[PDB]
Amino acid sequence: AAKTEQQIADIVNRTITPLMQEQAIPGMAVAIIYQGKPYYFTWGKADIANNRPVTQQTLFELGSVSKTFNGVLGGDAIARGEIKLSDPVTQYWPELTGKQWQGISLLHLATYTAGGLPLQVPDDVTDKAALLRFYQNWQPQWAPGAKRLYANSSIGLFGALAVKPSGMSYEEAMSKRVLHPLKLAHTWITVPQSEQKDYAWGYREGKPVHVSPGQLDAEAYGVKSSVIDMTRWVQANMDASQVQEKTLQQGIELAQSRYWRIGDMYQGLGWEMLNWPVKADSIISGSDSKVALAALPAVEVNPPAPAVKASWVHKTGSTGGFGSYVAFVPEKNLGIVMLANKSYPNPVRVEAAWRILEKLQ
Ligand SMILES: *C(=O)[C@@H](NC(=O)/C(=N\OC(C)(C)C(=O)O)c1csc(N)n1)[C@H](C)NS(=O)(=O)O
Repeated sequence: AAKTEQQIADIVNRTITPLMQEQAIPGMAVAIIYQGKPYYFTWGKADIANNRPVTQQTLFELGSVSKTFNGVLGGDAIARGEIKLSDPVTQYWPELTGKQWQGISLLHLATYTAGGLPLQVPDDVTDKAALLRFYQNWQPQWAPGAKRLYANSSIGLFGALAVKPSGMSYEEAMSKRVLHPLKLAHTWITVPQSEQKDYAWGYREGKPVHVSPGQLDAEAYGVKSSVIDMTRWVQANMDASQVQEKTLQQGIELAQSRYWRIGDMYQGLGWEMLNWPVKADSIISGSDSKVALAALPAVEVNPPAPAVKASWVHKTGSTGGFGSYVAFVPEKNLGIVMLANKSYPNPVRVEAAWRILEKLQ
């Protein structure tokens, strides 16, 4: 039976109540899409100290959910015939000399299968003069297409390279090409002076903290957004037909296309999918630092496989003071946006995201 807001309210309240409680979270913003209808919930505060609560306009740092944007942005550019996954990395950054790079294409970067590019850029690399040196001296652990090693410095470099052709900086392309078309008027990279009053404080050992500047920050973990906006983003990704821009639409279709298989999990652009129906255990345990962050053997699906409605699309993200999670089942038109201003364990988030959902399918 078609759940009623109050039965929906029951599940969500039932689940999140105790989470915040035991994970010691200050404020939370969660959204459920139940039969493609948005239902919003918000608990606690955005600012402990200045006693301001979690609003449906409150801005949360998305950490690595930022990557979904990067991947769709790259997909739009692909559709426009501006870039090609197969394109040599050199093509976009000729200055970047050194034979370690010759067989490394845009797919490698996008999908973290270049040869073990690190999870983060040595923050002693705080300028672009230094980002090239870094990449100039990098030493691959494995030949391309061998292992899969989640990394900011990988996809981060894709984002930055993928907008080269267009002549816009990343922030500008992002805005113009994805954010404006979708009407994400509350989704920022550089939060205006005007919006600072809606920008939550992330908590870390009781300290209020905002994500610091960082080479490739924007492209891998620097997008700020609100649960209203996150829900529209999920809605658009969960079904692209609604998208009027031809290129942005295809782009979304591209980022949810399957490029590699890493045992039961498939890799798109930013987005990671699983065949549905899915084993709670697979995704609750595959989300663990120990699997998620490990170098694993990947099976090249090339030509890529096409976005199928019976998949479990999703993406996790963290930042000092922030924990974020997004999941959606295209086929069932269900989704969930969980935004918290305190970083907590991944599989916690993911198991919570499952309890609810499970209850609504
Ligand atoms: C994305 O959320 C991403 N996070 C990072 O790369 C950073 N921190 O996360 C861990 C816990 C791994 C870290 O200490 O580095 C990060 C970037 S800016 C900031 N304040 N933290 C990770 C690696 N992927 S996720 O989707 O599994 O969280």
